[PDB]
Amino acid sequence: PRYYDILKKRLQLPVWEYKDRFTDILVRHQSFVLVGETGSGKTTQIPQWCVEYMRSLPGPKRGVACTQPRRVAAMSVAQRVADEMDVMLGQEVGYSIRFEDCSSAKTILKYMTDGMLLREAMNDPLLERYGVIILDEAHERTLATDILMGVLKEVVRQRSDLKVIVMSATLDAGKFQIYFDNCPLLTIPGRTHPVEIFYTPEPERDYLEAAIRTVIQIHMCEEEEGDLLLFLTGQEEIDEACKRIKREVDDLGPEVGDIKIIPLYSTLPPQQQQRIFEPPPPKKQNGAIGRKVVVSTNIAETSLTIDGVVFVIDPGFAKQKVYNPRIRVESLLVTAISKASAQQRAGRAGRTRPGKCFRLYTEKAYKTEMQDNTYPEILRSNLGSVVLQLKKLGIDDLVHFDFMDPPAPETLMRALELLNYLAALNDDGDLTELGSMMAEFPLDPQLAKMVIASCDYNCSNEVLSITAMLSVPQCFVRPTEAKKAADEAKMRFAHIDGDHLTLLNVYHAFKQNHESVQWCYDNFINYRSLMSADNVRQQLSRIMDRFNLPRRSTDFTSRDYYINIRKALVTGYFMQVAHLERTGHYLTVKDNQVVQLHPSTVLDHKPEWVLYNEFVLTTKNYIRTCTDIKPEWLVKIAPQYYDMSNFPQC
Amino acid sequence: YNTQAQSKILFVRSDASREELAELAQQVNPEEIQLGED
Amino acid sequence: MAQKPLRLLACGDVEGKFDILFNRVQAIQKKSGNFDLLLCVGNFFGSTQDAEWEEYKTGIKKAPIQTYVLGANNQETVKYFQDADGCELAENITYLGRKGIFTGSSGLQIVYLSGTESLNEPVPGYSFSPKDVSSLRMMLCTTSQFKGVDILLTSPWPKCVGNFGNSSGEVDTKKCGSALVSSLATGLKPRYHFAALEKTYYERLPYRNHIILQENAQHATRFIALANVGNPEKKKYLYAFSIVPMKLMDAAELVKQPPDVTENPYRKSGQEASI
Repeated sequence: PRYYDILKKRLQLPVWEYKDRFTDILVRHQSFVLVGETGSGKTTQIPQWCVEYMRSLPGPKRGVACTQPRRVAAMSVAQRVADEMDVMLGQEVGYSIRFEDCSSAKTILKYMTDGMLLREAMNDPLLERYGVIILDEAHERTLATDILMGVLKEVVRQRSDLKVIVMSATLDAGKFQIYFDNCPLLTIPGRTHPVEIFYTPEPERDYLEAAIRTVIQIHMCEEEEGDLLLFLTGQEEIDEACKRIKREVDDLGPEVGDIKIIPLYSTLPPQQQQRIFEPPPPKKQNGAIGRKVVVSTNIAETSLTIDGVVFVIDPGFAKQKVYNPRIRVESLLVTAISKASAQQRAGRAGRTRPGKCFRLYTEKAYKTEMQDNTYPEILRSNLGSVVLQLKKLGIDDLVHFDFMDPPAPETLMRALELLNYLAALNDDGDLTELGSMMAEFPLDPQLAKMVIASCDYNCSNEVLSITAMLSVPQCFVRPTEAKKAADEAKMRFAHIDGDHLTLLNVYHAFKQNHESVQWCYDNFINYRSLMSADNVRQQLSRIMDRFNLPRRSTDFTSRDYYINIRKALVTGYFMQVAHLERTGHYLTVKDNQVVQLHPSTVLDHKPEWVLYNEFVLTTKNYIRTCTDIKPEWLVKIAPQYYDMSNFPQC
Repeated sequence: YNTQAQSKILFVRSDASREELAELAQQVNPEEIQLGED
Repeated sequence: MAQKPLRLLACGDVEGKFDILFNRVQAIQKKSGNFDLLLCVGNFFGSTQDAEWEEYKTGIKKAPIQTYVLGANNQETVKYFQDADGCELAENITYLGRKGIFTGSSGLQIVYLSGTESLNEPVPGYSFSPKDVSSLRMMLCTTSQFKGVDILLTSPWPKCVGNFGNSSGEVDTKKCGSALVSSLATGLKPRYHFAALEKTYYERLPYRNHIILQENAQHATRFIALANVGNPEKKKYLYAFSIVPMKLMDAAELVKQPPDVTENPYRKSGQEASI
């Protein structure tokens, strides 16, 4: 009966008027683009009809792949579409995401991360497991999706049986059409109700203050029943905003209606992410409208439909990943959104009934200053993990490979340089066996190299734990109200040689205290990161076991225990090293960037040479997760990089 | 005479949304009684 | 009991065409059932002595419905309206007066303002003064429980009424009309505002009566301008509509905004209020 009630709802989606037209294009054409606004039914209805196509084909049942850029999106829509097909999740409908695979030999529709299908492509280059592959929400132009577009453009020349469907929510289809050999376009019209677009008369000076004020005013003064969507840039900013919105409504007294604030970000567990599908609170007995406000990152910008939303609040910002290849820095920065994003944001209002979008900037600024399209992630990311995946795909010509928006050649030079000096490439540039193993790890190349090479330093059990703690959110919960108690608990685990060994101490103590939720609270340790780290470690070890990489430990009483770990770190991060200059600042190797130790380190002093996991570009340059290294290890472990003929004087 | 508490945010409606809404959304007044032709 | 909704007719410029108008009202009532009231908001009388009016004044012909009329819009017609506070002109046709409040037994509240704007002293019998506008506002808007009125009847269009709404055709709403009627409409907030005199039909998109996120939500206003009776271009001169009075309506239902609602046309921009 639940299936039939889902069926009644799904038949009203805009795509269903185009099912026959969809099927007509899909059978006759190899590639095509499908454009439809968010909520038209794309992610839920289109792969089910591909299952209908793939079930009627004769022979062995190949699956349907549908990519999702976002882990949170991929899991939740897989659950939803299992409910739409009246099957159990992980049976005929499953999901596969980075560090978590919920699939089986029955899986004929798998919603997956881009960076897992691309990794499956590294092991199945023609993607023979799938008869239809669906590139969904491709207007986000994520780093692994852009690679998958080119891989499928190769495979379609070799596999006339594979169908490729590129799904978008933006009018930038012309780029997607021309790139897939002038393939057809299926445009699904909106059935979004009208969205009124409001602008401020002048530009607001504090967009966070403006965001909080606009959220409260809508809740008190708007007579339409409806949920709120506040867009913000990330976790820490949402958490302070959620505290502020709480205080500023609590001071308004009992007459204001109840507001249901729900965070939605990627580091939340699945059970807490699933809470967004709960109904809004009811209207109070005094007539005050009960509303839900979802205060989300850009994970809610695509793939998701929150029913009942009427009022959208758009500050216009998000966090984007940026890479600066001239200085080899990767960072997350807050950037302005595109007009395309701002239209998609506004079109969330019109989903359940007519609605309003309150843009906190002038209408003049909207016309002339906002960018038309969002920049592709490949134009702003380190290609080192991608080039490692690309070389594993048999893509040798990285210069003339058909990227839809090609990266800067210098950025490609940095990806080749990084892999050459790591001995993942030789001096001719071919992919070594070491690189081929590194690509299979769902890690950055520095992290992948460090896990593999640590086997020879007899400390691969510890480095795998460090890498897992680095592949997950930072493990020290440091609440603003509780900093003193959190630091004093953190200093119980602080290792003198730095953060990597401090993460090791936290992880060992976590495993020694039998994964205790209470112990995590009492020591301000992120239980969810640690369970994710344990999940990360148990799967990377299964990759290590697959490549026979020996899990080794050094004697804990030996002086060389921590020293060997510190040497093993150098094997992957020798490019991410800084020297302590005589004036007490650090200078990064080759790129000569002036940096400081990040204020979350345990290092209270400055070693002459420090290795760092992450460069943190802010109002000052910081290096984060730092460890003391000795300079006589650099010339012995990496002579090609530390050749003093070409190395700058530092 | 013709010779002579945090500030609320003001919003003004967009021009573009007006043109799209006028054509598509002109709902016939539900209270209007349609008079016949002569 | 919950009362059945009322049914009303609104008529534009009659211009002395009494037989044409009332035969049409009779045909409609025979076809669609009885209407409660006919509101004539334009020129009721023509410029020349009307032989037709004499038959109605004497009782040979009778209006088929209770008819309320707005007053003498010009000097030529002032002679037909004997008492400035209102009087019965003929059977079933009642002049409401220069200004006042009509409250029906159903609870329907109608505010009316007759004439064109004038600043002259003494005030001509065919004109309204600033005093008329101020008096009406004080009678209603000074009560803490005031939400609005059901119907406002004026003969001229309000000045600047075309702002934010759909196209008004040949009438430039910024140059024509009365600024006092605009100010009066802003204060009284009618659910329906009927006007004429411009000899064309214009049904404007609804506008909201509150300022978004600055004030609590209020109901929307529908402005409808009606054409002249018997016009050659066949523009709509008779408007039929059915209304539940505001006093009987649920608060949440009354303030519901239609999807095509626009901003209030009479609100100045933030630079002009500085004076």
